[PDB]
Amino acid sequence: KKTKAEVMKEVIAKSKFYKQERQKAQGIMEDQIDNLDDNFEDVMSELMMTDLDKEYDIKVKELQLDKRAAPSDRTKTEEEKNAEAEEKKRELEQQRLDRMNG
Amino acid sequence: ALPEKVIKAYTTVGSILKTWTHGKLPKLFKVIPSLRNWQDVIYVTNPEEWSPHVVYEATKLFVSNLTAKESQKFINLILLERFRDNIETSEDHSLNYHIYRAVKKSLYKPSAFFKGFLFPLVETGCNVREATIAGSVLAKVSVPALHSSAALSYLLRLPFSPPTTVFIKILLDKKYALPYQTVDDCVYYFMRFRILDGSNGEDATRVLPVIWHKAFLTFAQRYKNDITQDQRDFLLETVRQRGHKDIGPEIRRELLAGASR
RNA sequence: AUUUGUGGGUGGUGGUGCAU
Repeated sequence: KKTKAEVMKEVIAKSKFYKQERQKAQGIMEDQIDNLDDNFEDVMSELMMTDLDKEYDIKVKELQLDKRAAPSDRTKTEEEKNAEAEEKKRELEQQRLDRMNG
Repeated sequence: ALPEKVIKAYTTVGSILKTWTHGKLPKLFKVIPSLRNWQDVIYVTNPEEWSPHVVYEATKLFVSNLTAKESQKFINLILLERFRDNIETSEDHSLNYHIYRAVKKSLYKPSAFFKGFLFPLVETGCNVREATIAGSVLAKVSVPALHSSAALSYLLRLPFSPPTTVFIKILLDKKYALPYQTVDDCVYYFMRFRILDGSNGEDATRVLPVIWHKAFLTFAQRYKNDITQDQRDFLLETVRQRGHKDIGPEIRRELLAGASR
């Protein structure tokens, strides 16, 4: 009975959400039908009418003129690099052995 | 004074945008970007009450349709107000995914981000959480290298601040094109941050944060070849004056082993 | 005139005990 009540509550909440969505859709439809043209005519009849920018333009011009990049990656430990190399070599050896066998 | 039909249409469009989170946009929102009085249309529609997905869709439509200066002004106003409202409403100062998508669209708009949005937030003095969110957004999505170097040189020419320092750290992590003038602006920022033993300064003798220390470490690791011999000596003097314990050693090693321009 | 042919990074808008 608790599970059935849960199912019923879920269905009721879904129905409420669907009703709200339908209401919102109807409102949006009425808006796009009338208020769209209204606001369009109103906006057509209406009217609605630098140091950082200068520095940015100067910097952009400078960067376009000259460029010097050297994004070197972080150097790992020598022991870690040796371990990685050994792992790669061991993987290669195991692959070769697997090729020789199967 | 706007007309009664104008006010009713704008209020209905604002209510529809507030009540809608998915689906299709209305013809009012589809024809609002084709007019010239978009600022007055938005002021009558009151976009400070819409939802995050609606704000993201409006920002995407503005970046797709509108022009440079109008898009910059609208993006500045709407994005600053919505980001401040979201950061105030979130008790832990967290951002929304649709707000992050709208910020990504406003950053893809090149003129609307640095001249309109990023400069106004730094001028309004965003907090450390907002500066970290902006740095995360700038590390996730990357704008053009010209606008990136422009924002970096602007934050270097501007005074010391938490948002400006976080922006400089994000720019040093992105590692865009650093020209001779951009490296000179970064060196001028470093010289204004370093102490002057006749006229001293608050930024000259103030304490720097760990974000500024990591920014200086990344700048010494990346743009060492953009600094000359005298600039490398000035960076070493700054690392001797206002250096650190663990991050400062790699910074001094990079400033001593880096090439010269 | 943003995108194309080639290299290329890839786990924390992390849960997290507890002390401060």
